[PDB]
Amino acid sequence: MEKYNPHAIEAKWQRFWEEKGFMKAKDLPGKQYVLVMFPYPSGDLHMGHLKNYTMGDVLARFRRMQGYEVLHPMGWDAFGLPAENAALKFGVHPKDWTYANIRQAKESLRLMGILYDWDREVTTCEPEYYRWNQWIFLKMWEKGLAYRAKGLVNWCPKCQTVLANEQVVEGRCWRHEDTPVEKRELEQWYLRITAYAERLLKDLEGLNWPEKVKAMQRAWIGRSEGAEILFPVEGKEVRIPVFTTRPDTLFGATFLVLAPEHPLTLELAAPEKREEVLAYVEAAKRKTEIERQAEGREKTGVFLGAYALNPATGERIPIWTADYVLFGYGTGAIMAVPAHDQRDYEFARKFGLPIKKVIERPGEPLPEPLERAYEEPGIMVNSGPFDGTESEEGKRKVIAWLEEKGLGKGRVTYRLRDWLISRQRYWGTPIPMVHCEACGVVPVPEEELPVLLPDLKDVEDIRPKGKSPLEAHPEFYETTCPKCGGPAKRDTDTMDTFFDSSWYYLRYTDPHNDRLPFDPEKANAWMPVDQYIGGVEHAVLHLLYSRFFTKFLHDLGMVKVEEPFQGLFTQGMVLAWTDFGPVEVEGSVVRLPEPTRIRLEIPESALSLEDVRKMGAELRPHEDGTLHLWKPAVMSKSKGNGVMVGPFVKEQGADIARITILFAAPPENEMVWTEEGVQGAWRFLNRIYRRVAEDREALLETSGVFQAEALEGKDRELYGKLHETLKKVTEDLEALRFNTAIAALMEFLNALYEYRKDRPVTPVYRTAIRYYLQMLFPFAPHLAEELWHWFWPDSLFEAGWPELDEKALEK
Ligand SMILES: CC(C)C[C@H](N)C(=O)NS(=O)(=O)OC[C@H]1O[C@@H](n2cnc3c(N)ncnc32)[C@H](O)[C@@H]1O
Ligand SMILES: [Zn+2]
Ligand SMILES: [Zn+2]
Repeated sequence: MEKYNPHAIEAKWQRFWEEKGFMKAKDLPGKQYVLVMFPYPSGDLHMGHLKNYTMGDVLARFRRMQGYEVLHPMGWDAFGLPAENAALKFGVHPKDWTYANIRQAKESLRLMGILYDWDREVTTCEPEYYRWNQWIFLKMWEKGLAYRAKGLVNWCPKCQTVLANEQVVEGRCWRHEDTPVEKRELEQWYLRITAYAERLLKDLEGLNWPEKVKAMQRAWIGRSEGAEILFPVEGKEVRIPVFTTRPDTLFGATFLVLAPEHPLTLELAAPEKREEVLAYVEAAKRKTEIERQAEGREKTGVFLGAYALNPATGERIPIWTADYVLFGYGTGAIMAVPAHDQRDYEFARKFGLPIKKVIERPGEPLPEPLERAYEEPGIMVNSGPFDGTESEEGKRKVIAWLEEKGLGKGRVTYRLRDWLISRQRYWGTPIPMVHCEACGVVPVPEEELPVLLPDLKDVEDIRPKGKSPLEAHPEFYETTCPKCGGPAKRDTDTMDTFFDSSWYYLRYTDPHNDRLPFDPEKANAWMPVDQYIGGVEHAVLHLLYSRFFTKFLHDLGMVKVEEPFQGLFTQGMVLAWTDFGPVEVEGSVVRLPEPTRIRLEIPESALSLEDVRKMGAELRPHEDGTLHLWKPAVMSKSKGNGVMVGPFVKEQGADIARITILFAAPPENEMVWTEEGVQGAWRFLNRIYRRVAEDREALLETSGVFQAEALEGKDRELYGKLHETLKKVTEDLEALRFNTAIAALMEFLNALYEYRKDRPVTPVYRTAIRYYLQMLFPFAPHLAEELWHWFWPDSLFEAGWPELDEKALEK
């Protein structure tokens, strides 16, 4: 008897499904929008990417079989840093590189049996797409959400461009994890995402997202209870307003500090102090923003010779000016609480200012004298009627008290900063603005879009050296101001890649509209995404920016929903056993030579055998005569441990790869691609094929019609197991518990073998085989479709999803 052979059959069914267009989505839909994060065409796809994309295909096939109108699209996040950095590493032009990668990616996806509605394909680096990035940018400008500002920004020396706050990971560039980000002062473009901070925070509650992702966004937004407190100046009419997120420490404010540029610094300066103060103010203006915001420099300042009254204690406190207080932040003035702010502590210690504790540390009380500030929450003390109140709650109590007495007002702030979107790079969407010498910054008219990216052919030309490559192309920027008509200069910076990906899911609903980013009617019929699948690494990047874009577009009246992804599933990373290098073992201690330690990226030069076991590593004898340390590591190019689709599928097969991935572990967890896994997929698929082939002849001469109630013995038992399996598989699929759905099919397959030990091929058995192939389709579509055609005329896409028999479940 012949055995399962994936070789010719897979290509056959792949073409069949495409020609039939089973996965084509209607312009207007029950519907299911199954979306996976489109890739950066920066390289070849490996099984890691395929875990993400196979998961989407499984769900899309299942939903399509159930009769839902399914939208399952694919596209290319082809603009920005990912694509350009990769292309430039190999001295290749970004456009050539991108399209070659897209070609390869499409093949990798097709070879795995993944089906998309390719008629909705989008390529962000194309004018047909980015002209709408510009359209959206213009709307944000008009709505007060896009502005230009000068200030300190993050800068990656390797990328040679500024980066948004979300693109800085552990102080490192999101693309160059080995390069620390630097600070610079430049005038850039920002998207006022903070205007939506409260809604972004509040709307997380109804989302069917992993709690871990919600927590990351909440912490990134960082809402804080603060207050603006008023301090009366002795002998003067003015009451100095100060901003603080620690209103709970008010009774501990022993002095005030005004920014050198604050108007009151010179105005309140005593006559005999004016000279010294004026000298300090001028010296402060000579410093740069960076120098002023320095965090480890010496403490300097001058006593103005004026006093203020602490509104809570009614006590007199000195007023100083010091360059560590920034004029552009808050009110440009602060109340200093040395006992609970380390910077204030050091300033107070240096200039002999009072230090008063008002927040006591739970457990062991703070010592006297205080050697450093206590900045964590505690219990209020020496705070009048507030004594005994827990810090955080105390903030609210003090704010209410201040407002009631007219001594200040509550002020909520967010750690979240506005989104820096301009980049000094060539490969990206040109910002649709013009700079006129007379009018200032003027927007390009909507009807003039798109502002085409100049077609530069010299790669050395495109390479970023510090300024935007466009700054060297007058044929591009020299233009006329749309307002006055005189000579003007087009903006030379481009939009970051995340602008493109913040709404691509909406473009899929109307990929060819050349009058609007999309028609509200079409978008509203498909939105929101019912199930989004993608990596957690996007928690405060794409998964935050998108929510912002959608809320904005909703406010524009183009989108009914306010949340783009109703369901989100973050898939665990696929890992691969990776060789890190030789080691030497002596007793229970493993010595790691520098090269090996460096590749492992750990500070230990020595590990116990237990440490090796615990980190999931093992020592394997190597032909070089030494022991090497191997450990599963995230599958990626940089690691050189990628398992590419083309080669694997050629030597093994798509269903083998799909089962290996899907059965390895719960999808939310990480998994290690292994030979044992591959062999296990082979064993399972061979076992399915063998069961059907063994009974093929009898099955062909058997009818599938029978009366459930009339079944008895093993026949009745099989019918029950069949429906129990259908229930388990259906529910598991709906919850994306793909590994247990497969385990259920493996279990039922065992029941089929057991059944045949006692019973011949029967109508109920034929029906069990029919349902089995249907339930198998989402997972191993090629084999299921192949076996299905041995007995039936239509495709598995046309037979639908098996109907569950509730009664069969009883007892
Ligand atoms: C939605 C946009 C911002 C996504 C962006 N283009 C992007 O993240 N692209 S990507 O780097 O090509 O990744 C695409 C998805 O594949 C997932 N992925 C990569 N490597 C993986 C491994 N080793 N295991 C599992 N999943 C992997 C990545 O998380 C993205 O979801
Ligand atoms: Zn970088
Ligand atoms: Zn003008």
